[PDB]
Amino acid sequence: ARFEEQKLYIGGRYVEASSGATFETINPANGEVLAKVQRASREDVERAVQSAVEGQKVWAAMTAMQRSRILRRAVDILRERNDELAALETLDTGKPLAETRSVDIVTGADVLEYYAGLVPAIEGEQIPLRETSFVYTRREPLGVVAGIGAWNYPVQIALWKSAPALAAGNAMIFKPSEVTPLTALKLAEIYTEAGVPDGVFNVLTGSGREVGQWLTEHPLIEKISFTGGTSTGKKVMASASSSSLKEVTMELGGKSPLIIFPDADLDRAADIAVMANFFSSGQVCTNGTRVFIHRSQQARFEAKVLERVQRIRLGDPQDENTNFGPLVSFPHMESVLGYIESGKAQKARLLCGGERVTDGAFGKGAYVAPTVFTDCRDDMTIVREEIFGPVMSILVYDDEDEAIRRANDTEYGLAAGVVTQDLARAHRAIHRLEAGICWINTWGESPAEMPVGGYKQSGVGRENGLTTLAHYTRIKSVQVELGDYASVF
Amino acid sequence: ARFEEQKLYIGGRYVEASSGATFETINPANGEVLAKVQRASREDVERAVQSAVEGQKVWAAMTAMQRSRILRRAVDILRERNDELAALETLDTGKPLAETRSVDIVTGADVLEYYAGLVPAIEGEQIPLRETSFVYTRREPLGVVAGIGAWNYPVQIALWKSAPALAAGNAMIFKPSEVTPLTALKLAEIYTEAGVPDGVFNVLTGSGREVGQWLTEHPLIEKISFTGGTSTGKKVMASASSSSLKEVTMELGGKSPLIIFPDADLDRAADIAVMANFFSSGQVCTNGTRVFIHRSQQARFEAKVLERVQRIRLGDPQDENTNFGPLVSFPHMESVLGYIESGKAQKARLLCGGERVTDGAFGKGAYVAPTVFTDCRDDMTIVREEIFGPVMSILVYDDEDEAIRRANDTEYGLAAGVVTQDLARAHRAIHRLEAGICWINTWGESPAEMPVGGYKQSGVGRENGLTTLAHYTRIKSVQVELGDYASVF
Amino acid sequence: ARFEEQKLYIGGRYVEASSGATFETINPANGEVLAKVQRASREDVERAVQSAVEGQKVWAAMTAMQRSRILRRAVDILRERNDELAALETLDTGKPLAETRSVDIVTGADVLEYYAGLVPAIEGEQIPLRETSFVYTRREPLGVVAGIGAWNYPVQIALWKSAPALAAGNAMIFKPSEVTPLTALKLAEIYTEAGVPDGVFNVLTGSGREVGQWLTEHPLIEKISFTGGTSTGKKVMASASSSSLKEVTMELGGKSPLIIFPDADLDRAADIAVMANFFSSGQVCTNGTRVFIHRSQQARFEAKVLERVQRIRLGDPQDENTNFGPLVSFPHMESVLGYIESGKAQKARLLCGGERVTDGAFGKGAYVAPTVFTDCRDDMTIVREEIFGPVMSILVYDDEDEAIRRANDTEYGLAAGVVTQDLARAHRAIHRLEAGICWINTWGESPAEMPVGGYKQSGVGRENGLTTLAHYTRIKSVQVELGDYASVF
Amino acid sequence: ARFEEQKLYIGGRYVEASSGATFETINPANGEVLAKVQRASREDVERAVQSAVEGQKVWAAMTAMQRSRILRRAVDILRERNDELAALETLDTGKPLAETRSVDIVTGADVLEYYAGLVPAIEGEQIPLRETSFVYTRREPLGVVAGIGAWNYPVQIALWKSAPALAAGNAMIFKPSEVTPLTALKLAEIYTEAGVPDGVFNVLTGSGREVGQWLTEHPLIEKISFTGGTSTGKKVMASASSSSLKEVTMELGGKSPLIIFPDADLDRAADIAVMANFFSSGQVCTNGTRVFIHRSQQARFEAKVLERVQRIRLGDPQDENTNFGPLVSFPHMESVLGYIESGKAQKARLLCGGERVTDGAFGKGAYVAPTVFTDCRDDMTIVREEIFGPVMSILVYDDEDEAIRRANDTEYGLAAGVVTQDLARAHRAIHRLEAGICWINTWGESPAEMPVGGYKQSGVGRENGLTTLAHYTRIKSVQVELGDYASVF
Ligand SMILES: [Rb+]
Ligand SMILES: [Rb+]
Ligand SMILES: [Rb+]
Ligand SMILES: [Rb+]
Ligand SMILES: [Rb+]
Ligand SMILES: [Rb+]
Ligand SMILES: [Rb+]
Ligand SMILES: [Rb+]
Repeated sequence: ARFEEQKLYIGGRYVEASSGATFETINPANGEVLAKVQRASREDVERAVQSAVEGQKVWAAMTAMQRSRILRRAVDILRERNDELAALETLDTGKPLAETRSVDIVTGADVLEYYAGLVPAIEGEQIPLRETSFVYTRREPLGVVAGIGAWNYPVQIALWKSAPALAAGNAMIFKPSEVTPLTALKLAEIYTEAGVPDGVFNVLTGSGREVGQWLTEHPLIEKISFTGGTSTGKKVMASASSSSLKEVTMELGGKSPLIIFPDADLDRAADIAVMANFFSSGQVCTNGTRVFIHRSQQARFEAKVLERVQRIRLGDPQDENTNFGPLVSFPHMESVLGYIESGKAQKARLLCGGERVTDGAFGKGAYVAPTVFTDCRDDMTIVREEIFGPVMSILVYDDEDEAIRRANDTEYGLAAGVVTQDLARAHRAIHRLEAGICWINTWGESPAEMPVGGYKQSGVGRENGLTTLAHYTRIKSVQVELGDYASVF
Repeated sequence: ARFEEQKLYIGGRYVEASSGATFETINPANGEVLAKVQRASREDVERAVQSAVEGQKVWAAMTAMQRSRILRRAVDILRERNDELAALETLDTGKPLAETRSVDIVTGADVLEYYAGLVPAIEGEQIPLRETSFVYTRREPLGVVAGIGAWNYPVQIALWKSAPALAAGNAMIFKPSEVTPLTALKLAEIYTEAGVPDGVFNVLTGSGREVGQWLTEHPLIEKISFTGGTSTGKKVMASASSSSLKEVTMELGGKSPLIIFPDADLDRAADIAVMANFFSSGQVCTNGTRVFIHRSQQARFEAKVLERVQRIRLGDPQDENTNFGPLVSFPHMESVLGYIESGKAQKARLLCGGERVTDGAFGKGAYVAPTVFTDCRDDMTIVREEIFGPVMSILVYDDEDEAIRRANDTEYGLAAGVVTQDLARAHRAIHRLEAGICWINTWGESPAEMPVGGYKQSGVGRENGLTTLAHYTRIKSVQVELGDYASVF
Repeated sequence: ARFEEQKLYIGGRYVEASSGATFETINPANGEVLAKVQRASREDVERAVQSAVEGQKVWAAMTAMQRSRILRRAVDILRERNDELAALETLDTGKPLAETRSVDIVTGADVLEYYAGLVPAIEGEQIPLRETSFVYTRREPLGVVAGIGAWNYPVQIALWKSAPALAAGNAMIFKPSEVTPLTALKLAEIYTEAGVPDGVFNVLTGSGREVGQWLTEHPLIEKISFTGGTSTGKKVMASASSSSLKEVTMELGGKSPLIIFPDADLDRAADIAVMANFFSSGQVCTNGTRVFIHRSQQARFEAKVLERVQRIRLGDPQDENTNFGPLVSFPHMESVLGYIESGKAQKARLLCGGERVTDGAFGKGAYVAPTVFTDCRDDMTIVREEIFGPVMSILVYDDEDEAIRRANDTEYGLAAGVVTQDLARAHRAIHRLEAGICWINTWGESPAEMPVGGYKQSGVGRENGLTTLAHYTRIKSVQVELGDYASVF
Repeated sequence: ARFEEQKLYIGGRYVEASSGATFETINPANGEVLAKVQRASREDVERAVQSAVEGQKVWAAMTAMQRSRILRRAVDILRERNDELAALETLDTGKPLAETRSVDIVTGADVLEYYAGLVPAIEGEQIPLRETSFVYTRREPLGVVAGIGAWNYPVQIALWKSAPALAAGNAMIFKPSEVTPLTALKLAEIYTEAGVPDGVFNVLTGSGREVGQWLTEHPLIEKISFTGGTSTGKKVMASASSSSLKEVTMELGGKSPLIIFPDADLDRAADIAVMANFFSSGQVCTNGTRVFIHRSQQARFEAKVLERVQRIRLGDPQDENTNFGPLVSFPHMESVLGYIESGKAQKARLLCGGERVTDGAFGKGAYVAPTVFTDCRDDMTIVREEIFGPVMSILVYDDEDEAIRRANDTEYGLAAGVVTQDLARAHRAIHRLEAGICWINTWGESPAEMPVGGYKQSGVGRENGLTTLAHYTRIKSVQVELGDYASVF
């Protein structure tokens, strides 16, 4: 009811989907129907693919610096529209407006800006072989890539995916999460408004098992970039391979550990833990959900942790004093509660939370209290499985080598962090943790220069950093022979 | 048979597989049984994995310069044993002895030598963020990788895969093709003799559908490197994704084009055409099986090709005077012969060859004469599909933009080549070809410095060159915060 | 004087110089006094050096993306004032308004734009040594750099020198040529309006023997970048080295060769030659002043050269129809005419020009007719020495290996060019030429990505390209030891 | 003397110097004349340069892997003859035999081993411009470069200079120190024996004042690498530049600071201090001659240092237990004795040594006892200036930022080191120290992977690391124009 019927975006104009069916998107703070959104058919994906192939031809035909200037124009618009877009992100995801105004559009435009200035620097190699022959390589675009986004950081994930694709000369077909489609459509307007060729950034909406699947199966799409669940990511990746042998980037979940060593400043460690567990209402791909505290500091540490949680300002995501909103949708809230119920059932001593917040207007919303369990064993479900909700698990260890072994005893490897004041230990311990994103005495910072990605089953490939731009290009090796040819026939 | 029963290689020695199964490997030139080879069981795969996990711990713990010395010592051994192994490769694949003595072991040891000197150079980045924080990356080994090799260049493929894998600090479990398992076991002997830690290169032999599959499903293996056909490569990758989300390198087949431009010296163009079609008896993934001649030179070019083909010395691969051996096996010959029937049947003009050679002692072997088809259209099966046998398809074009457009009208993209004398055309045309390996006035050369891999459905990832060594490491980003930690809680 | 009396630029403002002396800058088109320019004192050098140290500390303190934005605003400002700044560049140099509106500020700002997006890309190395120790490198700013500019491309040289200097986090003290000081002062205004901290770009004006000398001898300045004559550059470098061991970059002169091979299209060969000899009225270091034509084509080539010269529109640099201005000054004119007189004296067959244009209103200016000599020997003065004027020398060669040999036979190595239609010849020939900037079938184009500098006595170090930005930082190696320290004492 | 007349090594042979003069080299341990050494005349430098011109052409004409193998065999020869050369190094330098078998030849072949394996990794860039034009760079040898070595590490310095020089494809003319010429001549044999082309590594011996000067002035030499004192390095750099505008690498002196922070293990801080002052009898450019100890720890630290100094087993370098030899010559000894006598005069509280050892057989040698001064102010001569001897200066500081400010306050900047167990302190402190080699909780280890060189007046350029290999090539930029040429005339 709140917004006009959202249509598909193909070729710089809005288009009509050829399906006749729609789905709704819902405000989690109250339950509003935000908009009826059209779902794409197999015919609409085929249209976006054809629109992207021809649009990419124009984008790639430009100079490195033209694309650089156009993308930089898109940065300028994103900054001028920060407040407008940040509010729209809060309507759809339920994230505090204090967070979306400073983080989502801010750091999403940050990465677009970083690559925008690196486009002219994309280069190939040159190797001499002998007086008569040398090889040189080219870095050409892949062509049409497609990105599938998650719902916790809709606008940023779109930028973190599309920024390097466009910097490298590709067109991207973006499918926003079925939960949060509004914001990605506004980014398509902005890319077109900045001068990006028609077709280079199309947006397809609809159910994940259908339109997302069809994008991954398509014979002309050259790469799939996916953010989401590890379990879903496997089904996605196997499909992208078996269909046409596409290159893939996977940013999946993780049960990331945070080790607090004895010489750590406990006040800093408690600030770290709560930031790593309860920011965005605990709905971050890289949250440090397994906090390893040394037995000797266990009691003092929970004292500091409960003190922070109790002053967490939960409330309406539209209110500026709110730093803790609802969960993304009523279905997801229920599973987070199921895990919370599972932690109680296996006798993991609750400390706070464990309730759905219902008093006053919070019954109209999908509110879950900041929840911390303690005295957890390694075999409990809340220690083994990714909850993707505001649930901190405090584990107790005895030796340094035990905490590193346990941090590693997970099928996940997205993030890890140590907190310590010793030079030797900080570096020695971070080297032993099997994770791609490692923090020392901090948590949650991802600058655009720093490649971020998962070990093991938390991901394949990387995002951000220099390395990521390279993986949106293909190496072509050209050997130039200047001398005579030796045939054995 | 000709050799003792080849056992499994795990932990620095030969071991007995516990499976109870064996298989024969056959010389295609005469039909003699070369050896009985043991097949790995699921327990043996587990044993090799446990050996690699442990052996990799030792290897990564050495200093980069010690590993470099160890790999270089193996190079000296490979040069010491060139003629021995080349002979072994000729019994196992049937390739002429003039080829295996100069190509298979030489260029395999060429690549190992290259990476042997690059180990001390593997480095990570360091990025300043602010006076109070910096990030640095580590290039950690993936751990235990697995390689699955093809049968056309057994020892060469094993070397191109194990060299960067071992140079990066990994342990690799190698599965040679069930067709040609002998040479890879000698490679395990050589690495151990040079000082490689026990377990860093184990070799399991056996079926692709069982032991090869069990490897790609294994949870403790971190990457799969595969060489073979595209239809098989899709299933292999889908298995590695769906199982544990492994990293992959795919070296698949292709129907690579060779465009001969009107200004080409047709004598060089004809030597290039045959070298790209009949070396290794047409069993090279990167063979340029679609030859583009301009109509004005078609007649004279066919003359030049036909004159050269008639000289080809088909005969016993044990004779050093033979330059054209049998195919790898009789089943494969039936398939290559099946395609020839399609070219005769689809009204394509057979120019020479086109039959199986049975004259004299050649009936005991899998011999197909070099076959040239001409007046081929794009709708014919022999133009659209990888034959992997000595079959040349000569296509006629009228202008440049047709020939480049047609060369690209394929789902394959492994190699391509132009033959021309004009500076502007050579560079302009080769830029427009959709292939990862481009040759100008030459063919089939892959220097170790030059990354090689396929576009489109011809591959994922690269081999050789600096970039490949990078893709046997994973990036870990460590952000060190030295200043204060902020918190919204 | 046309303009108000020009002061020094130190600390974000114009200040009064403590010398008591001034000098005039003169319009070469008519003889008009453009401005009185202040001469810098020793106290003024000491004053600007203290300001650059204070400014660099502020500048290095910003985040890389802050520096990137500031520089990008200066790029946008420079695009807005292109025609205005181009007008000022034409009064000061006498170069046509058709050139300065197209080349001078355009390609100077191009380099600033290139480097502006690369600041977040400056990174250091990280090398693990063993589990117990690792090394990382930093790319720290050099500190306070100093630039001494030439007068042929006043505003462009300032940008090409200051763009990498500031992008790397350094402060620069720039001394423009005493002949062309006007534009350097406007750029200091532009950097300040764009947000550059006070002191990061100061401007000192005056004679090289005084102010330029004091800058190269000052102990707190860490690097000197000088563009100018080879004879002068040697004294500058010896002075900067002997004084405090500053690192240096030299862009010096050249007698650059242009080899036309027999199979070249002479129409392009003649178009290249005139552009390489008469652009900017012949006053470019990278001019092709030795043109090698094959004996067979000499007659045809001179004809094509004469035909092109005869349509050169010499005239008032303020006329847009003018594409060939006067020389930069009357003293320099006597020099260019002295060389012409020496070549007439040495029996070179003057083909056209060779005298000063004095007809009508051209008498007020230092106009020299485009001069081409032919039938030249290698020992003549016009062939051996750098003229820096509109004088083309046509030498006749007989085969390829001789022309490469003669072209290399010089103490210079700045630029060289071949013109040919053959793939093999172009690359083989350009590989044997001892010059740092090599063009094939073109001339005089310098993209920002391409490192440009001289071999031999034509220069030290490079400008533009990635490599230059690296050489405006100094490497610091930090080894962190995490284990025990062993001592033999 | 003990050995026959040592001659010049030019063009693969020992040759007769055309000078008629000779000079002697003396064992500092006893005073025996080791050899009569010939001085090169001006005519011999021309012979060695012309030999190097021809020798390099053969060397650069080889493939990267051929050159790599030749250098790699030379490493092997050096490894076998390590203990032989270590014996020769002790006669000439007087350095303990416990040092020369472990450090001098080991770490010299270490760097040669590093670069020998990096030759195929030398690559250039390729940058596209438009469909019709691209730029590529080549990294070509400089040609004939020349090295001047210091006398403290004769074999090590010769290797660290020639290893990257040859790996890049250059020929070197090396002039050993007039003090220590012996080992440099045996290195020339070893290169030739490994297969180095004749002339690629020549050795001229003789006066610091004459032959070294004649090399830096020679017009066909393209680079000078000098290791030695800053006073001479300034004259060296000035002369090589003013003559023919050569590039230089300078490894000059330093008064390197060692900051011991309050939270440090004093025992490790003392092990570092003595090693950083007394290895090689204190004659290393990177010696930590300014030790900064905090006021509170001064007493305990002085004790731990003196406890260690008192057990230094000084003695005859031909002994296996001698770990402290004489100084390199009787002239150098008196200079070191001179600095001590002045430090006594400036009222610095001597702690130990302070005298020349003459008791018993040590009177025949140039033995100087390990000397430590304490309670030092910055005014003193022993604190500002390069002693190059076993003289440790202990400065007392009060708070952290002051010690950083004082340690930085020198015209030198080769090395610096902090000893602390705090993450933030260690890294923040090392970031503000202005030296090219920074050590944390260690000292004096210099791997081949880590570029080493000085800030400020301690050097120009780097040695070791990849970057050093890069700076023995010159970049040539090649722009290929495939489209039309646009001429404005
Ligand atoms: Rb929603
Ligand atoms: Rb993975
Ligand atoms: Rb076989
Ligand atoms: Rb692919
Ligand atoms: Rb002027
Ligand atoms: Rb030079
Ligand atoms: Rb000596
Ligand atoms: Rb310096």
